[PDB]
Amino acid sequence: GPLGSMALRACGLIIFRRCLIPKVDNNAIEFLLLQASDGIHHWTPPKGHVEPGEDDLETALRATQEEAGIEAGQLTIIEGFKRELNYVARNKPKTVIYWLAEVKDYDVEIRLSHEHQAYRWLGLEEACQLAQFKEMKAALQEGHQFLCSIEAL
Repeated sequence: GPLGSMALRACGLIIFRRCLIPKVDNNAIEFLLLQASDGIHHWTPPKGHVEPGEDDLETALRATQEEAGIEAGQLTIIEGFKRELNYVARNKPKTVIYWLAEVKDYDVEIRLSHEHQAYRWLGLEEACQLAQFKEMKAALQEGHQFLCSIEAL
């Protein structure tokens, strides 16, 4: 309503944190997903619709900082891989853009503003079950692919 009429194209950040090295199977790289408690309880990265004045990535940075509480200052937009993630969930297409980001703060505080009340740092597999969306599972998997060329080596 206040952010415009209905959502059209939303944007979010594929947030992930890489540790010193892989342990048992948690892999050094993990994804940060949020479970909305004010809805039907779904897992998804910090992504929000784009207002009629903000930008696509700026919107992802806005949700990243708002939906999870992480500002871009502590995140590095690796980019490399990103596309308009599009899903209909219950039945609402809405375009979504996903960028790669890394928290240089291993102890970053995921502050969830009035919207999400759950957040976790998990590996691709655990991030895949929570996402439940083919694009998210692939975006998370495709996102990991580029990281292979990052400091993931």
